[PDB]
Amino acid sequence: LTADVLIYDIEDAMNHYDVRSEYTSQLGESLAMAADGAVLAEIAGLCNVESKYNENIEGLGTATVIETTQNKAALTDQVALGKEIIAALTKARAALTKNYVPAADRVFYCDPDSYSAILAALMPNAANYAALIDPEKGSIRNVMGFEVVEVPHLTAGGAGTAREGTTGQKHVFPANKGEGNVKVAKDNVIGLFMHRSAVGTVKLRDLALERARRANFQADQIIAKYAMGHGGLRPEAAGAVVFKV
Amino acid sequence: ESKYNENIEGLGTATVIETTQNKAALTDQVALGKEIIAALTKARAALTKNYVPAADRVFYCDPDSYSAILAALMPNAANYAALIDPEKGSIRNVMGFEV
Amino acid sequence: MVRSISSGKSAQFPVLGRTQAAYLAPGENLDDKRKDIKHTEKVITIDGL
Amino acid sequence: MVRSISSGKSAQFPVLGRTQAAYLAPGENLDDKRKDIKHTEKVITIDGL
Amino acid sequence: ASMTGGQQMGTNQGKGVVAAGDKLALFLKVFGGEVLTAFARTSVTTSRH
Amino acid sequence: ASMTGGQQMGTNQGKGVVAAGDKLALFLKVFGGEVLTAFARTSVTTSRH
Repeated sequence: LTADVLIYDIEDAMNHYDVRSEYTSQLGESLAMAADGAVLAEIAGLCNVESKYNENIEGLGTATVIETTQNKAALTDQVALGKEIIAALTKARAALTKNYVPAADRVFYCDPDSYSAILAALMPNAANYAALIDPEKGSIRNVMGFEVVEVPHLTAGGAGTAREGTTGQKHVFPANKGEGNVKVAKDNVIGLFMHRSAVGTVKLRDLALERARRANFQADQIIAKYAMGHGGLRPEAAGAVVFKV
Repeated sequence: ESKYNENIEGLGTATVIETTQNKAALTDQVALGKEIIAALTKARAALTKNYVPAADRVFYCDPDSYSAILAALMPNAANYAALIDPEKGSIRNVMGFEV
Repeated sequence: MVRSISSGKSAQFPVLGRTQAAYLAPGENLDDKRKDIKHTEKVITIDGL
Repeated sequence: MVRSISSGKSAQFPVLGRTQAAYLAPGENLDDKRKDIKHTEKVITIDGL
Repeated sequence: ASMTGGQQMGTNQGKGVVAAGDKLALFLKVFGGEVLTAFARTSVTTSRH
Repeated sequence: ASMTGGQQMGTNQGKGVVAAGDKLALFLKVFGGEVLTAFARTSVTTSRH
């Protein structure tokens, strides 16, 4: 998997500056980013959406939890939501420790607006005495032993088929929730929690680019590429948080 | 402009609307304060989702809005007393921002 | 932030952005699809005395 | 703010207007439009024993 | 009012252009000496895996 | 649009595979790293009563 670009020598002949560098930068960025999106999509769907198939015989179930109230549009109050996100996270601690995953090394992921729902959930106003947070730069501090990494790019991550983000990408996040059957979806989703491994990536051929001069079009091209796998393992610790209905 | 949001990409240059109605039913001046603190948070979100570096930010407002935040915070509403020096009029940084 | 110019009328700036990663199913044509990340200017004119 | 003086019946102080600038058309004259700072004065009156 | 003698360095003039206005017209644009690159997007999940 | 042919070391073929719909691949899968043990539990009680 890869992308590339090509520079015509005439169009590059008359113009200012340089480029040819920040292009390569854009390559590396696009690639690592795509990898991340693919991973999140994978832990989200694969360790969840599977039907009747759970890890081993033991009953370690993943099993992300439902939410209070309903109607992903019901609130939009920016508060009265974040509290439910707190309650949610506590339920995550609950459903996680049934599977014995130890050490408080756990990590959590959340999309930006909901991160700000946690922000607005505490605040000087409403709520009560300061505990976790501090103003200025919200890092939060921590919570129950997860931590929020503030990921703006959610869903997506497929990066399959054509350069355009549609038409049969590989690792997919389903369009809508109900269907015949499926659980986590695009429209209703909040955050994805894990410990680590919990997931895996193997890589071969590493990461490299090459610059190949081209003839008939009197141009050249720069192509950066790599190959690595993505797969789930031990669903025993994994899951998400999601709105009702 | 309605359209012409430069190129086509993750830059939405969002603006933030509010609740109640305009000025008319709004201001006892301590409702607007809380509401607009929340608005500031939401704005921080709408800015973050487009990336850009953390901190290194500046927030401009009118003196009325400023003093309105000041009057929202300290007594009678908020708890635990953060983000401000009560005995002075200069607010510290609130979210990642410089007011 | 500001920065000075000399001489001519107005200042121009280039802007380029992002990309979208893709897959290659061997064998295939690497040159059959490109999105051409394009570009655009940003023009700012010194007004007058 | 308190300032001690001597001699006569009363004291005065002026003030000023803190003006505001404007553009200039090319190759045209500024003698057409300007406004001074408009500095006017105000006075206090001493009373007696 | 105005001054005469004109001469208004940058302007179209020439034989037949007329158009009566736009005294900027021909001048160089020296850009900024600086390009705005696509905003830096750095990603998480590097570690923790 | 494509290239029909190649070395294609996958898709083992063979004389007696009919029709053996195209798949990837013939080459061997390899174990890696260390195995996953189930997580051990904790003493909990009996260290108290």
